[PDB]
Amino acid sequence: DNHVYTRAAVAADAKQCSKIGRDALRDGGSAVDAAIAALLCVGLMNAHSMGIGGGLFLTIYNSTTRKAEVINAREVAPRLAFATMFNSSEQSQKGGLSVAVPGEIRGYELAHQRHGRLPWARLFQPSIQLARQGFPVGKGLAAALENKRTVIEQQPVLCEVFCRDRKVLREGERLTLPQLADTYETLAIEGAQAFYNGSLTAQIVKDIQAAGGIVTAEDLNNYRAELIEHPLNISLGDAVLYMPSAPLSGPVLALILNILKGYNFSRESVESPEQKGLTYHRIVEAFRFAYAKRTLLGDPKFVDVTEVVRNMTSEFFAAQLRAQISDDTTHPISYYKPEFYT
Amino acid sequence: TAHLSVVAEDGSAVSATSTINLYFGSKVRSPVSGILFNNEMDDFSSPSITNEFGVPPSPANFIQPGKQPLSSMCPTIMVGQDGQVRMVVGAAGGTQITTATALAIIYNLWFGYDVKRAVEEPRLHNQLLPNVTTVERNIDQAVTAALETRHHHTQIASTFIAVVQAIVRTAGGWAAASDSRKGGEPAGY
Ligand SMILES: N[C@@H](CCC(=O)N[C@@H](CS)C(=O)NCC(=O)O)C(=O)O
Ligand SMILES: *[C@@H]1O[C@H](CO)[C@@H](O)[C@H](O)[C@H]1NC(C)=O
Ligand SMILES: *[C@@H]1O[C@H](CO)[C@@H](O)[C@H](O)[C@H]1NC(C)=O
Ligand SMILES: *[C@@H]1O[C@H](CO)[C@@H](O)[C@H](O)[C@H]1NC(C)=O
Ligand SMILES: *[C@@H]1O[C@H](CO)[C@@H](O)[C@H](O)[C@H]1NC(C)=O
Ligand SMILES: *[C@@H]1O[C@H](CO)[C@@H](O)[C@H](O)[C@H]1NC(C)=O
Ligand SMILES: [Cl-]
Ligand SMILES: [Cl-]
Ligand code: NA
Repeated sequence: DNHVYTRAAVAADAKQCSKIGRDALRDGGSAVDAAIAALLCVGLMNAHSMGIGGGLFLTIYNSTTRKAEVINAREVAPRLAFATMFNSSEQSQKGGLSVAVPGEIRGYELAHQRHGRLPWARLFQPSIQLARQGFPVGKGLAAALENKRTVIEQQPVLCEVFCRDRKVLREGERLTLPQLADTYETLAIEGAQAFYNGSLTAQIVKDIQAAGGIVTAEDLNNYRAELIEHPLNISLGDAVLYMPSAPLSGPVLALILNILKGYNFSRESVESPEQKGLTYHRIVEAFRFAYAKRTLLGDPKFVDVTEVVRNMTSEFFAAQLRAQISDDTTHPISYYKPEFYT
Repeated sequence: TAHLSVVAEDGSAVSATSTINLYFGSKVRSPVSGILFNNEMDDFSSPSITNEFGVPPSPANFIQPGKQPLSSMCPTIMVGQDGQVRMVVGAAGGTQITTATALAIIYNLWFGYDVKRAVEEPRLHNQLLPNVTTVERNIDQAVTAALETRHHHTQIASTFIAVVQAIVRTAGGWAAASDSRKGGEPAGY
């Protein structure tokens, strides 16, 4: 194919999951039903990347209302977490202590409640099948599996599904995920509540704590996905761009693009090496200015960022930064005024 | 992290980025449920841990009970003045997510590359600290030259920079692209 479609499209990082999203659309699902169905699949085929143990953000545009919204379903620190809980990168990267409270399923549930057209169980059906039947390991997972071969091969509970004859699966080899298949089935029939306050909850807590974690039933009971009715936007010519604000990187993206829009890039900007080189230099300098301000961002419910974010989405502020970009040189770090306090 | 982009027949759209953080997250798999648990606690700044030489921790992103860690994710939907979706785009890949999402938008919207080219086009990344411009292997080497004569210190990404999924409205309908760097493929009707 060339991947131009008349009516609808799903772009995922595994073919089988794009197809599962497409079939859901074909069966009368909204864009959300499709997204959820495809995401459930990606949690299987790209198990290294994402899944129901993690968290997500959805940016959603409704063509009827012409309104855009964001669903924040990112993990949160457990109630017993504290600033000085880790003393090495090792401690914050491996084991139960490194685990934040998963928001994935609550996020799916809120998105489905607001925009779903298919039954909840229907979104899980093809992934339940896929996880039992198995699938060839794709390019992405294969390379992840190789990158982490040591840690995986020496952890029996991971080797159980990710090894063949005690060696990580290679590209093309069959991966089955039978336990997840059952878990997905429970979720399909009992609903979101099975994870957060239901039949899966005690076992989740037990697994996390047995690995040294501090997530408790209360953490799960209290998790809430959040509807953000007014996401970040910027104006770009005749278009508006909707993206999430802090704690995500919409503000950084907005700043990068507002800086660069003052240069009026076009086809001509990459036509000759003289133009092309200047264009890419300007792009990198915009990255640098945008990342300088990034260090003041954090969860806006805990840190006051309204001013910082206002600056990062302001065109005038962007113009001020653009004017400090030198066409003939990059600069030392201090030149961009990174800030670590206010 | 994984990004997904969706446009339905009625013209509604979803841009979705989801993550367990590092490859296989915390490395804690439940033997009973099969759930792989995230290590998203690692996205917080810590006063004890020094990540990069000369880089102080960010107090705005310290751990508090109930707090969400800073993320590089930025799932994005661009909508035309007429209320029709023009672009659904996002990326996976650490701090490279934001710059790669910027690049794909720049490539399509301003340079005029079709969605597939916009996704496949070589990328580069700089995040101020560390103090280095990372370029993909097959970048136009005139770009490399233009950066180095301008005193950038460049280095070549040993693998690749980010993973972008995107959909763009065209005359023909919806053009879709999945990043060959990870091996995805789109689908539609
Ligand atoms: N948790 C981070 C993102 C973590 C992330 O993207 N990790 C890597 C793996 S270390 C990844 O997905 N890289 C792109 C890929 O190789 O798929 C955030 O929210 O900003
Ligand atoms: C790190 O040190 C602090 C302060 O001494 C302590 O409270 C905390 O338990 C330690 N964390 C780990 C994971 O060892
Ligand atoms: C758009 O809004 C309508 C009416 O407010 C709502 O019922 C529906 O869920 C939304 N449609 C889509 C496709 O998301
Ligand atoms: C952009 O966000 C601000 C605050 O909500 C406001 O100016 C406006 O409503 C938004 N623009 C669009 C097109 O939604
Ligand atoms: C926002 O930008 C203005 C200059 O445009 C600056 O004076 C002010 O300090 C900035 N505010 C913050 C919180 O950085
Ligand atoms: C950072 O990099 C640029 C060139 O790569 C250079 O001007 C500068 O000396 C470097 N160091 C600092 C501390 O900014
Ligand atoms: Cl499993
Ligand atoms: Cl991805
Ligand atoms: Na394509």
